[PDB]
Amino acid sequence: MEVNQLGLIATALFVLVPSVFLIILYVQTESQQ
Amino acid sequence: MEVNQLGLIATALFVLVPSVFLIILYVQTESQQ
Amino acid sequence: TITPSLKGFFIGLLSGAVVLGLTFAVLIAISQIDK
Amino acid sequence: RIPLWIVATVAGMGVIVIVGLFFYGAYA
Amino acid sequence: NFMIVFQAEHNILMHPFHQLGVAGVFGGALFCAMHGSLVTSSLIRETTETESANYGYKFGQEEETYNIVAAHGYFGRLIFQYASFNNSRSLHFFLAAWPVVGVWFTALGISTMAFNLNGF
Amino acid sequence: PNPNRQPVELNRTSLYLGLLLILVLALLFSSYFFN
Amino acid sequence: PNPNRQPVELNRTSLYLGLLLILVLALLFSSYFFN
Amino acid sequence: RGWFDILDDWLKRDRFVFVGWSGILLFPCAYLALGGWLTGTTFVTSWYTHGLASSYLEGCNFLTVAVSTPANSMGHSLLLLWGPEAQGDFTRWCQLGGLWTFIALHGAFGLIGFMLRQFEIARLVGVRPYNAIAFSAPIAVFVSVFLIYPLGQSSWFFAPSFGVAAIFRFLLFFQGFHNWTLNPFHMMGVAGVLGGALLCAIHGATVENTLFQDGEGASTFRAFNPTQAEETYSMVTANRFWSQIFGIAFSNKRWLHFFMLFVPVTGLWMSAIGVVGLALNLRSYDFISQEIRAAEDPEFETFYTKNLLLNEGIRAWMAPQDQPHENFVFPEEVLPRGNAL
Amino acid sequence: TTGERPFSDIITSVRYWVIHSITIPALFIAGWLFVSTGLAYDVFGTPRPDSYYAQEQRSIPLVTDRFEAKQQVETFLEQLK
Amino acid sequence: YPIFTVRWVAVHTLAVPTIFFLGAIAAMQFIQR
Amino acid sequence: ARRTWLGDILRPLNSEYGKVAPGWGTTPLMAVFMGLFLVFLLIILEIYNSTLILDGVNVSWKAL
Amino acid sequence: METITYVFIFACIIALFFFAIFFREPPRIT
Amino acid sequence: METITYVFIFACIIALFFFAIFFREPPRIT
Amino acid sequence: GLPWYRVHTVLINDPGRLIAAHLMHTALVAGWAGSMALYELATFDPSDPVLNPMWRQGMFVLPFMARLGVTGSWSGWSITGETGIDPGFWSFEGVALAHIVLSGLLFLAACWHWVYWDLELFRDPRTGEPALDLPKMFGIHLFLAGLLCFGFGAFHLTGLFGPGMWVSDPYGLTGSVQPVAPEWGPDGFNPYNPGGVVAHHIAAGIVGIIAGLFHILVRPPQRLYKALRMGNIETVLSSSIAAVFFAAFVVAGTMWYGSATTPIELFGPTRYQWDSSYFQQEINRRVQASLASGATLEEAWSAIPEKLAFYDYIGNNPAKGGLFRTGPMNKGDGIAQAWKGHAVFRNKEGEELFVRRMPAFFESFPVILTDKNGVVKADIPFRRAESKYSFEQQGVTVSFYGGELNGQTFTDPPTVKSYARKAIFGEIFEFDTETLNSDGIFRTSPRGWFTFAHAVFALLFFFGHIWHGARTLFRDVFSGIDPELSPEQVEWGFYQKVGDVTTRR
Ligand code: CLA
Ligand code: CLA
Ligand code: CLA
Ligand code: CLA
Ligand SMILES: CCCCCCCCCCCCCCCC(=O)OC[C@H](COP(=O)(O)OC[C@@H](O)CO)OC(=O)CCCCCCCCCCCCCCC
Ligand SMILES: CCCCCCCCCCCCCCCC(=O)OC[C@H](COP(=O)(O)OC[C@@H](O)CO)OC(=O)CCCCCCCCCCCCCCC
Ligand SMILES: CC1=C(/C=C/C(C)=C/C=C/C(C)=C/C=C/C=C(C)/C=C/C=C(C)/C=C/C2=C(C)CCCC2(C)C)C(C)(C)CCC1
Ligand SMILES: CC1=C(/C=C/C(C)=C/C=C/C(C)=C/C=C/C=C(C)/C=C/C=C(C)/C=C/C2=C(C)CCCC2(C)C)C(C)(C)CCC1
Ligand SMILES: CCCCCCCCCCCCO[C@@H]1O[C@H](CO)[C@@H](O[C@H]2O[C@H](CO)[C@@H](O)[C@H](O)[C@H]2O)[C@H](O)[C@H]1O
Ligand SMILES: CCCCCCCCCCCCO[C@@H]1O[C@H](CO)[C@@H](O[C@H]2O[C@H](CO)[C@@H](O)[C@H](O)[C@H]2O)[C@H](O)[C@H]1O
Ligand SMILES: [Fe+2]
Repeated sequence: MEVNQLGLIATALFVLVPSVFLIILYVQTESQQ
Repeated sequence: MEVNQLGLIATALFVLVPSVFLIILYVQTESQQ
Repeated sequence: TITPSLKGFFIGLLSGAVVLGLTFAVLIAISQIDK
Repeated sequence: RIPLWIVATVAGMGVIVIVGLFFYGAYA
Repeated sequence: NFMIVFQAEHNILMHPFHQLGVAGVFGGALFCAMHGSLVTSSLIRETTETESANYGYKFGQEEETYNIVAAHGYFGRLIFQYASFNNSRSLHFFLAAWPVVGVWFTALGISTMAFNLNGF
Repeated sequence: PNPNRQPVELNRTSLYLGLLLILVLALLFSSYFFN
Repeated sequence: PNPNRQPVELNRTSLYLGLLLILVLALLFSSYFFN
Repeated sequence: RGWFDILDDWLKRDRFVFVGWSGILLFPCAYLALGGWLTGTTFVTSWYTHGLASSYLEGCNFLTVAVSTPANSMGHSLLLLWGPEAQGDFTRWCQLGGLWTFIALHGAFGLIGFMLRQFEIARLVGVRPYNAIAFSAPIAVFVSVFLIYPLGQSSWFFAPSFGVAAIFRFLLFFQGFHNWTLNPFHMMGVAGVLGGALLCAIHGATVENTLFQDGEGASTFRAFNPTQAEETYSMVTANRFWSQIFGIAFSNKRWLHFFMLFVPVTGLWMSAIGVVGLALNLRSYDFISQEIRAAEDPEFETFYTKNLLLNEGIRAWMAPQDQPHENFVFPEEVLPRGNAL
Repeated sequence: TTGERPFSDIITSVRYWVIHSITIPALFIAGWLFVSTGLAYDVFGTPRPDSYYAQEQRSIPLVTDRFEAKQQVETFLEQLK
Repeated sequence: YPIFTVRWVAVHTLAVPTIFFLGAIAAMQFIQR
Repeated sequence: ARRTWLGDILRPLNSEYGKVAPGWGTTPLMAVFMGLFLVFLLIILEIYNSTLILDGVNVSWKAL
Repeated sequence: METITYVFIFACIIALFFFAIFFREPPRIT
Repeated sequence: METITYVFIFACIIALFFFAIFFREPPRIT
Repeated sequence: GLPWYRVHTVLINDPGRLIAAHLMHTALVAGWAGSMALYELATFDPSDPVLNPMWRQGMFVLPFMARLGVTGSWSGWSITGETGIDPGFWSFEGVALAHIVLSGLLFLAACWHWVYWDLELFRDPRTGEPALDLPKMFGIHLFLAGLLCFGFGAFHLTGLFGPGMWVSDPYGLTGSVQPVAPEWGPDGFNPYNPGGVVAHHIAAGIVGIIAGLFHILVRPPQRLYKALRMGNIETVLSSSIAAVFFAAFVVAGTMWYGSATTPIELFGPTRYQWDSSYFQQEINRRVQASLASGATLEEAWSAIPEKLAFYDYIGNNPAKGGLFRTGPMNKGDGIAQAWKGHAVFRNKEGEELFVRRMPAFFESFPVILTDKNGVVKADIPFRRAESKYSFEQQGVTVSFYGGELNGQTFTDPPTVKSYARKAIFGEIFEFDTETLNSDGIFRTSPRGWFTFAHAVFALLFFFGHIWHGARTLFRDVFSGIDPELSPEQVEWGFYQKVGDVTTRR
């Protein structure tokens, strides 16, 4: 199929940037006590 | 120029995945006390 | 000059002012009478 | 006074005949 | 595709069982948002402004986490006093019953149009 | 020291819910990104 | 509870050094990734 | 104490129907919107704007009456009674579709008044105003569909007409012309509405089936006191049940009820965003890769290509009568048929 | 509650019935005479069953101009007359 | 017990046109079509 | 709190926090100006909408 | 690469289902 | 997008220079 | 701890760090403006302003710079089509560089204000608490905004000290940046009159100066101070978001309908010009005026400018795109190279047939050829359907007047059918589709993209205004309602007035 190439990077960043954000917050919540 | 398009996502992942890793570790180091 | 649409606009503005003034006058009168 | 069940039954029958009139007009 | 061909062959939009189903799902979304907003509106103050209000509730606590009387007073003043549930059990039964009955009727509508009893 | 700083928290349930939101949104919008 | 778990640390200097390593490696290898 | 203070005390007096300051906006506008709809569906035709009968007086029933939109040549005119189109004549105003703009504008300001009423009652009662926050989603839907969508299009004509079958026509129009089911914003709207219905049913059934035995009767409804301080149902038992049935369960009641707020409101907001996109014809009509593949391969057939063919059929067979101002004359040979594909 | 007489006490009152056994038939008769005498067709501009189409034409009388729509409607009504 | 209340106004502004409209619609049911 | 030269200059502009005019003040004049603003917005709306047509005011590209 | 993307996101969702069920934060009474 | 990538990585490096100089963890005696 | 969606609430009682965050946002926005201008300059093709203008190329920020007077580049080209030329420093590149430098300076200022947050200026002199006197802040800012508005109207737009603004003919043929005199009559409220824009900015700037002076000098009423919660910065956020979504709806509307501030030479045509056949009427008027003067059809159609014919083409209609069809308009039908001329269709009697044009609603449209009355004389049947008005059975020929194929005539049915399929789009143009791998699927102009973004943003900001107004008006109960909330306060028939303890019976 002749898809938009940038769709790949778009989807990847759409997965990566928010998820990472949440992961960062979660991990720094677990290290607090 | 007629570059490999995957180079883009490759470069982005090459930037994103390790750096994010370090950021995660750094942030969870700052929340420990 | 005053176009027919400008006269219509004046009629609409006056009708809206009359409706609001009638509503608020009646509400103020009943509020004063009740308490 | 009039019992409440009498009023409820009368209102129900009136609403039933107005619905039946509308459906009769629909079929006509 | 199934929806469009079904509308072509049976006129499902003009079928009252599908209209009951639409009332069921629209009302279910409405009453879901309504119940959520009324309970969230009447939460009892147990936390600070910095803390999330969800931390005000303890899992398995015996006391009610929201003031149902205040929520009933709000909703009674919003429409009128007799359109509001003072009984939480009656309210939750209504929340269960409305979309379930609506979806029952729309599923039965699909079955009855399967036997080619079509809409108006 | 600035006295207005506060700690930030995100529990595991919020992590799971946020990951589910992001992944489902990506699954929905990926076909439109590729087009 | 597992008694072998230990905390993991990364100071800000190590963060800066690792970011420098990653970014410089990316700047070096990006031309070859694009080719 | 001042006329403002005395009026304020009168407006917020406890009575059967609360008035408030917001009542001055709400009750006239909502009453006029409802009365205009009833008047239009009872008496007013759509013969000169659509070429349709849409009133009980013409012989229509409850499903087929509507207050139809103005004619396409009206553009986005406000169509005031005293405006340059009707020129004060009530009969021509009704014939031109002025009742539609009457209902739409008074309904918009009535929705504003109802949300202000929610804020005012939340202020006097002393509760948080989350009901107003939740009501922002029906307002977003109404503004996007009945105002923003026709304003982006050519005229008020393409807004929904206030009626049952007219709304059904609006649904079929959006399928045929916009491919609105393929739009991901509509997909999130559908997910929000169906998830809200699911949450309503599941929460009601869960509460009703985890009730504490607080009375001796077999009808449990009388076993509840509104002023009681204890929970009427077991959250622990409900959490255990749904954890073992579904894998996950709510454990925070406040988060549960916020989630019940969040799901349909977010769905409706997403659908409103998609409707704004359709107002500018920025539709998710097609996938370009599948269009290219179908162009280069006659044997390629998916359900999406079949849906495109169905949309073409909808457009060509409904356009001459649904858009009478365009004077579409489609001869029989240009009408798409399955036996010619 | 709120100082108003209850609805049940109102509707069960004989006085309520003796007021509302006259006013309600009067309004019903007013509406029936509004439709039956044909005043509704004139007030709202709704065509009569013989007034949809002109005697010679079978074209639907759509309005096509914004500022001449009133005159266009009047022209259609004159051509059916 | 007063009579000319706000409740009276709301009930009658919804009640009087309702009966007028119902008489109108019944007279519509007896139109020859 | 650190004192700066620009801070000392700007200090009179941030020294009247919470001071109010007693009672209703200029609220009726504000209401008059709000009503006039509403009328002005209505005027420009119906001019754009072509509900209000004025002589010498053609709301079209051809007016240029 | 678009098929790989869809399958990858779906597999991530299934793995998240596993972790959300079996490695959840345990609800504690009181 | 190639030139954009190179300039973006260079700008990230310069920003990292800024943060490493002016927002470093300060060395403390003893 | 704080939830994620509340992290920035640490700034609420910290004016210095709030200023730092605002400076950081301003730096980000200015840096976006500079970088977007540089990207557009790198991608822009200035060679053909007639058939490949900026709105065909997906240029978003270039038309705004062109709107306020920036028409040249340091490379020597101009958007009006001139080579050579001296734009001075304030070229497109100069504007982009100024924005990048501004972004860097604001970033440094944000760093300073973040570090030095504890300034005496932000603290209340008699209590030592962080306090902002918001009404006098509003007065100062309104005075500054009025001064800037007045200066922009009186000096920039007028051309007294400044370049003026983009003005154009009604058909977008000869647009240029010109000085504009203010229009003080009622025609100043015509949205298509640039003199009205100038007069607005002068008058509204003067009014803003007066109102800013008023708000500096006189204090708010105590009633309004309590009712609007003027000691709370969140009320400023709520009303500001309200005004911002109002302005966003206004700019979306004026972009979509068109105005003097959205010229078609910079943003492309509107959908309503296709709907009303605006350019087709002008083209037919010019052709008839040439024909009555004594020319033939070939000379009359050869006098029509290619730009005017390019506006009469549905591929330039902003209501023809798609939500996920990305990129410039040239990515669709292609880059326009030349006008092919006007297609006149005739039957075997030589009677003129007219192709029915595609409306914007239709993703696809049938080809129907009618005579001047409106009765159908020919058509292209749907795929394999049987026919009685096909092009073969009634001998349809097409003749092109003007353009590339001026004087030619085609009779073979496939060529005539292809030209009719293109003629449903309006004027027929030759397209180069290989340079960008154009797919032949229409995209929208920057007019449509701007309108979409700003309408969606305005709706979301309506929600934001609702949320923040609710938060400021209900600040005492947003951690939950009173635990000791009296049931008599919420029950009926206990107080006369709702929520008033004093009205207890
Ligand atoms: C809550 C009250 C309320 C509100 C908000 C509205 C709102 C509206 N009505 Mg409406 N209406 C109401 C009550 C209300 N109505 C009532 C009670 C009736 C029954 C009588 C009507 C009957 C009615 C009709 C029959 C029509 C409307 C219409 C309209 C719309 C346009 C009106 C317009 O341009 O007025 C503009 C005028 C104002 C906003 C008044 C402003 C007053 C200012 C602030 C005071 C200054 C005026 C000054 C003193 C007067 C000097 C004039 C002089 C210079 C000549 C608008 C949405 C029209 C419509 O919907 O068209 C489709 C229409 O045709 N209304
Ligand atoms: C010295 C200051 C300065 C100058 C001269 C410019 C000049 C320019 N900028 Mg720019 N900019 C600046 C600072 C500046 N910028 C800063 C600080 C930022 C960061 C926030 C930006 C961010 C920015 C962006 C993101 C963009 C520009 C763009 C542009 C160009 C077009 C401007 C335009 O259309 O404005 C339009 C301006 C308005 C419509 C102003 C609306 C003002 C509202 C209506 C005021 C409402 C509130 C008011 C107080 C109400 C009371 C009024 C009272 C008088 C009654 C132009 C070359 C555009 C461009 O082409 O980029 C390359 C573009 O997209 N700028
Ligand atoms: C006001 C915003 C705005 C607008 C109107 C435009 C307009 C334009 N840009 Mg542009 N741009 C912008 C901001 C904007 N830009 C910004 C901020 C950047 C920096 C990232 C860029 C970077 C940029 C580049 C690099 C390019 C453009 C291009 C273009 C043009 C083609 C548009 C296109 O392909 O759209 C595509 C639009 C979409 C696919 C719509 C996206 C919709 C999103 C994905 C929906 C998200 C839904 C969300 C996840 C739901 C959450 C749910 C949750 C809340 C529950 C057009 C003139 C192109 C061009 O032709 O330039 C020459 C081009 O190459 N722009
Ligand atoms: C001028 C605009 C403006 C400003 C200054 C604020 C400021 C604030 N809002 Mg608010 N808001 C706004 C507009 C604004 N809002 C709008 C338009 C909406 C409707 C969508 C909301 C809805 C909203 C809610 C529902 C809530 C707030 C909250 C808050 C407070 C904390 C925010 C925070 O920590 O976010 C932190 C945010 C993140 C860490 C990530 C957000 C990422 C988003 C979802 C996607 C990415 C966006 C992208 C990066 C930016 C694009 C810019 C866009 C304009 C083009 C803060 C005072 C919260 C509050 O009141 O706390 C007490 C809160 O609960 N806001
Ligand atoms: C034989 C048993 C069969 C088990 C089947 C597996 C079911 C898995 C259910 C979802 C697990 C993941 C939940 C993550 C999130 C998670 O772990 O949430 C757990 C969370 C627990 O809430 P608590 O009350 O404990 O949290 C309170 C506070 O911490 C709030 O942060 O539950 C919810 O919030 C329920 C509402 C979301 C329910 C989402 C269900 C949607 C499922 C389908 C949608 C995606 C389909 C994609 C298809 C490609
Ligand atoms: C708590 C008891 C009910 C629980 C179940 C409720 C489920 C929901 C059902 C709702 C419909 C039926 C209501 C219960 C019915 C019920 O309980 O019956 C009894 C109740 C009357 O009882 P009372 O005689 O005690 O009420 C009169 C009081 O004023 C006491 O003096 O009926 C009504 O309220 C009449 C409804 C028509 C009133 C029409 C007024 C219209 C005026 C305009 C209103 C505008 C408001 C909106 C503003 C934007
Ligand atoms: C427009 C207009 C206006 C207004 C008017 C009004 C406001 C009116 C009202 C009206 C009304 C207010 C009416 C009413 C009506 C009603 C009706 C017609 C009813 C019906 C009913 C029925 C039919 C029933 C049903 C049912 C149900 C639902 C349930 C159960 C079953 C049954 C079926 C029984 C004015 C003049 C101001 C101005 C100008 C314009
Ligand atoms: C420091 C310094 C400097 C420098 C500077 C610079 C170099 C800057 C840059 C800057 C820049 C270069 C910036 C940029 C920015 C950007 C941005 C900020 C962006 C954003 C974006 C966004 C936000 C987006 C979004 C989205 C997407 C993703 C898609 C979908 C849609 C939307 C639109 C939503 C100098 C030397 C001069 C001097 C002084 C100092
Ligand atoms: C490609 C996408 C990249 C996305 C990047 C996302 C950035 C996210 C930044 C992380 C924000 C958290 O930042 C971190 O917060 C925690 C609290 O939450 C702070 O921690 C603070 O509180 C904890 C808890 O009492 C104390 O033990 C600690 O001593 C104190 O400093 C850290 O000092 C700070 O560094
Ligand atoms: C796309 C690429 C994605 C990359 C993903 C990379 C994954 C990185 C995972 C980092 C793991 C850190 O995991 C986290 O470690 C810290 C210590 O370091 C632990 O923290 C532990 O020690 C600290 C310090 O005494 C205590 O305050 C805390 O109570 C205790 O649990 C956390 O409980 C654990 O969750
Ligand atoms: Fe509940």
